[PDB]
Amino acid sequence: SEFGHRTLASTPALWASIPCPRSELRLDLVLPSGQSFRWREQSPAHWSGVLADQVWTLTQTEEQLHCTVYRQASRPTPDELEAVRKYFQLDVTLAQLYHHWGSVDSHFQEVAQKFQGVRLLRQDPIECLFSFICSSCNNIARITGMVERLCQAFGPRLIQLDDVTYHGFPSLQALAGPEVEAHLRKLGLGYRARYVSASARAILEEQGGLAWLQQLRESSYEEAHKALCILPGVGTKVADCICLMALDKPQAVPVDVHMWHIAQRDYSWHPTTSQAKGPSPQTNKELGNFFRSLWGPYAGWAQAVLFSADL
DNA sequence: GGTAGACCTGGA
DNA sequence: CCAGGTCTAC
Ligand SMILES: [Ca+2]
Ligand SMILES: [Ca+2]
Repeated sequence: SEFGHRTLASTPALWASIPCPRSELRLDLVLPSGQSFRWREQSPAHWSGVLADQVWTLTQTEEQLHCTVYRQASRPTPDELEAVRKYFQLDVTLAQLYHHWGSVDSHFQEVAQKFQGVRLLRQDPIECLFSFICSSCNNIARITGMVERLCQAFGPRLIQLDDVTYHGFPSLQALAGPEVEAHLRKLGLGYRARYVSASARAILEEQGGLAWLQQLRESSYEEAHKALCILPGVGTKVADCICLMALDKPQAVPVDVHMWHIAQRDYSWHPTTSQAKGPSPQTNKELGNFFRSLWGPYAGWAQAVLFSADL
């Protein structure tokens, strides 16, 4: 009982709750949907993972979000739950965002009704950078497996629940270390093992370390996007993922073949400027402008919602 | 200078 | 053998 992953109904004295309606958030729609890859539904409706350098389990009812942290056991403190608030960017009201997109997009109107609770996670820049560098020519199941082994290999050991040992995401110096590539290739990352290693070294040995990456949150989206592309293994898509998911740039719209199919089938979209009939540097850039023009400042979040509905 | 092909490797 | 992302040879 005092062992393994906890459940709201088996260790109540250790569960604090954050007032949150299921319309404002649906863990089952945001946690395993390709944003973060370190969340596991260890037990039904219960999600465990590393947040703010600690292991947590989250489960929700209808008006509450129940949280328990694994650091002397005791329910989460005020400051701790506040961290969870920040991670789920709760001050950002979805009821308001859905109303807006819906009123300017009749297609979002219908489709979005059945998929409330989809928001964007405010992740850490490094985790995003390397997680998303691994996303190349890949899928969520495979990315998750890769990222899981990468953290098992180079991440600080946090704690152990049942037969699961949690690790923090690797630091920059860890990934920049000698022979990390050879080691990551043994973990099946393929050519992605090269980009991880190079970007780790590039940031530390050319860009001015961690702080460089951080400062991008205070930079403009167009400025932050251009910065990230410098890094080896980081293209336009990954740059937009990092901008949208870790650099507080909600108007960033990562364009990929998926978004393309949603554009042609749901909006009869066609490229205007670019002469390429299909995806290309020009056309994808154009597609991104289309949705930012369509949904506005949060075109990135709108996309998330549409991607889920398309699942 | 916009556009094929390789990069890893698991499915085709 | 080649994606579906990035990087590079014409
Ligand atoms: Ca690049
Ligand atoms: Ca339609």
